[PDB]
Amino acid sequence: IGNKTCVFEKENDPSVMRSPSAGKLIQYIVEDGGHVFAGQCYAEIEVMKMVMTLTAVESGCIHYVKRPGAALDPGCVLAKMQLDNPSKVQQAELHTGSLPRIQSTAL
Amino acid sequence: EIKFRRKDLVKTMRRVDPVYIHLAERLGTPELSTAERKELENKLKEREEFLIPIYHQVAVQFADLHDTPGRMQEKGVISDILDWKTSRTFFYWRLRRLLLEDLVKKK
Repeated sequence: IGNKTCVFEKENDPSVMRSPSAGKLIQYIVEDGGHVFAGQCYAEIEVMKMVMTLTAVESGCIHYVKRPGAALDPGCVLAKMQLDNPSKVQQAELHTGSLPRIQSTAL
Repeated sequence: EIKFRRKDLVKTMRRVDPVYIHLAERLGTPELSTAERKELENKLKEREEFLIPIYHQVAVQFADLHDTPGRMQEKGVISDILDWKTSRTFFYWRLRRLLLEDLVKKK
């Protein structure tokens, strides 16, 4: 803004596994409650009549939200993973106020 | 998707799931209290929604029992039910029979 800089964080912190696309869930690869490592496939979904797996981002204990056989939407909640919470805990405190409103340009 | 939509699935759950049965029977008691009825209704909603995917798999299994070769054999749309491992022998002797029958029938 002008000659000043402000940096906003894009939320990716809750460590919730999400479907990248629409489609259908066929099955899960690992046990509910089992530990998964980053890069390991944890789920099998099909969109396009063409099967695409799903790799975990973080290493932790996975618990599944959707049961095997389910409709998937992009960005939906598929499976949560428990991690050791290095940081970024409770970075919400959702602002509930009102933005500045002095002018109006209504003539 | 045509004959066993959600409404009928819920009707099925009404007579199967012990938890949903217990809650449904408890809510049937006249004049318990306002608060208790509200709690029971929310419990019923959560339980019936939670049980949809499993009873959906049950439903398609039920429908699958209608598509078996036993039914086709009773209705007379197939000739017989065969085993794979011995199909070679069966079809050999059958085709031999049919060819000889064709010869005599042409005569």
